[PDB]
Amino acid sequence: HHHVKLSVVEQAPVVEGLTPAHSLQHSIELARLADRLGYERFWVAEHHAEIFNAVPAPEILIARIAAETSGIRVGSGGVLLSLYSPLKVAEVFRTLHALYPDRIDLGIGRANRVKLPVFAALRDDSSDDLWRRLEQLRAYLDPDSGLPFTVSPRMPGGPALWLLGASVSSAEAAARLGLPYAYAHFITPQFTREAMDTYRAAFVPGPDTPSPRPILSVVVCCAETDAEAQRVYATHRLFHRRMSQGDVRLLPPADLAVAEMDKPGPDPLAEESFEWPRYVVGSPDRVRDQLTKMADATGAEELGVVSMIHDQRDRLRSYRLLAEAFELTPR
Amino acid sequence: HVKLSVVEQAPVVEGLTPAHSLQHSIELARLADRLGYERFWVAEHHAEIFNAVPAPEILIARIAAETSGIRVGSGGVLLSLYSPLKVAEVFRTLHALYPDRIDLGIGRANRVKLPVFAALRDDSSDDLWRRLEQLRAYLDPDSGLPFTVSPRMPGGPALWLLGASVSSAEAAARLGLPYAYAHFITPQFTREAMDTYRAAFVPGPDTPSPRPILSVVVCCAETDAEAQRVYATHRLFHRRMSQGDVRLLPPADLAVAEMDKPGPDPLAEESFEWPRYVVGSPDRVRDQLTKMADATGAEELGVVSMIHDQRDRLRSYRLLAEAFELTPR
Ligand code: NA
Ligand code: NA
Ligand code: NA
Ligand code: NA
Ligand code: NA
Ligand code: NA
Ligand code: NA
Ligand code: NA
Ligand code: NA
Ligand code: NA
Ligand code: NA
Ligand code: NA
Ligand code: NA
Repeated sequence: HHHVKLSVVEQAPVVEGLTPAHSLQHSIELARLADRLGYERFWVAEHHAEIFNAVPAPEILIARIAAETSGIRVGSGGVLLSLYSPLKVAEVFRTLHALYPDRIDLGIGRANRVKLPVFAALRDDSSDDLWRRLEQLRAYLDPDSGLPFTVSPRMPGGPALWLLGASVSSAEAAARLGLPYAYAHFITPQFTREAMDTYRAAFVPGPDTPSPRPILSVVVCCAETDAEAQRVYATHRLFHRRMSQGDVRLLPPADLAVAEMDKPGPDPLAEESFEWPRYVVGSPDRVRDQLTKMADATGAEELGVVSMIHDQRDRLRSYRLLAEAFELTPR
Repeated sequence: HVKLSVVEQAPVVEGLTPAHSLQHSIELARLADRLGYERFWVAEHHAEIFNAVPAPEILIARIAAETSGIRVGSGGVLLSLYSPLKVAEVFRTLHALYPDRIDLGIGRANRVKLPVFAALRDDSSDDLWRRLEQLRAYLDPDSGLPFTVSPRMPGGPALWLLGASVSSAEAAARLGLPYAYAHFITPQFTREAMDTYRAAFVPGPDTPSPRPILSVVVCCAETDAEAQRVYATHRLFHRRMSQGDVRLLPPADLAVAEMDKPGPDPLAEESFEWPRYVVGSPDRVRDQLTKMADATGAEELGVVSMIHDQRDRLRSYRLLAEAFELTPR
């Protein structure tokens, strides 16, 4: 059957015992695996001033990862366009497109979760402002738009524009603008169904996009058995306990996390409830079944698979097992 | 001998496309790495059909993966256009991928066209130096900022100031920065600028002594006659620009024919102590460049080229490495 396709969204977490440089190397390794296994695209997220995420400049990792891979699309998931000149962004992604013809995604995301002093420093001198910037970007990417100057480097075609959101409002905007849309279920699981319904219902065809193109971004923690999956997931659980207490540290090791979560204390992930779990955990069959329900309900063509896994060996396993569960054709 | 480096603006040449230019950059960087060039810098040029790279950071990210010994960096990022924090993050990310191999050369945006500049800015000579001090502070994780500059790793990219004025040389001296002077841009002040940099130098972080580079255009071929043929491209490019004729770099043989006809020859109509562009056989170019390096105290020559044909271009850089006795890697 036409299973849902799988893609990777990489925020490059920094894990206890390692450094941001390890995170970057691990991103490359994951991208090469994802390329070989038949994932559709590999996106790199933008995070600023967080010790636990290694990539504030996705465009730099994109430039590298596209050179290390052949078939997978590579791009941003997403560039925080509110922080930048739309012309600068257009130039950067045109340069990527000129290096990696027709392989580059320009996913654009909201800067609403950037800390205020950091935001102010990145700006160096709003809801609707982003959508305006997004129109400006689309215009800079159209070489016939009648601007008084050229957007270098000019080549036929261009990067594929995507809007990333975690709100019903973003889904309305993506619909209005006729953009492909990726919804972060793992960020706002209370509105996933409504957002994806709204995107599809309100969709107005845009330039290269005659029909809705929905992706669902999900955190998945998959291992051979439910018990092993729960062990790998403990890292994430403890990261949430710790963050709820203002304890900001690198992703903790699984075995340590298992021990901690067996003790009394906050468990924000256990204490909340949505239609679908915020983070999807289990054996290959269990995660496949859960994710397929979610994809059917939302009309998602692909799942953008995010992970918060301490150990690279566990992480690569998760993605390998998922490819097999979704019957991906290798490259 | 003086050391040699490459400064790459990625010209777009008649018959080809910007994508060719980028590929040809990579090819040159691999050759330069093998031949023993010290660093490979990528320049930033906006809204010019004849230069392919508005975002040097993207080509740097690729070229550093394609090479192993040569330093790789910007020559230069137009810092007046950007948040110094964003620039710091971008180059910290490069440093995290390519530890201790990255140069962050910073250049002036005074030659960016005004509507383009306005669009890049999205909303003074001294503003740049202020940004430069902000950038240096963001690159110092002990500077007492209320937040961290990701990704944190030991050390950082090497800051360079690129200039084409005596005032830039004064600023570099004042700030204790390594300095690269664009002789090919402002040949009237090369001697004074390089003298001033050295005389006024105040030691800075990690820079106890002046570290001068001279950036030069070179067009080298096996014989003076072949060099002149390759150089005709550049000559014609200048004739055309003086007439408002903006096109890709022309082919050498066509250019030779055109320059034999009456018409503007801006390069012939000017005169400096040293030629704006250095042209000739290996021996001729070596001798000329060595005089210039001796006079300016340059440790290294940043070699720029405006050559139409990639095989002519690679040849120029191969001949130069041999003439300067570079040790291959
Ligand atoms: Na990673
Ligand atoms: Na960060
Ligand atoms: Na960015
Ligand atoms: Na944004
Ligand atoms: Na593309
Ligand atoms: Na991830
Ligand atoms: Na992970
Ligand atoms: Na080139
Ligand atoms: Na340009
Ligand atoms: Na730049
Ligand atoms: Na500047
Ligand atoms: Na050059
Ligand atoms: Na050239």
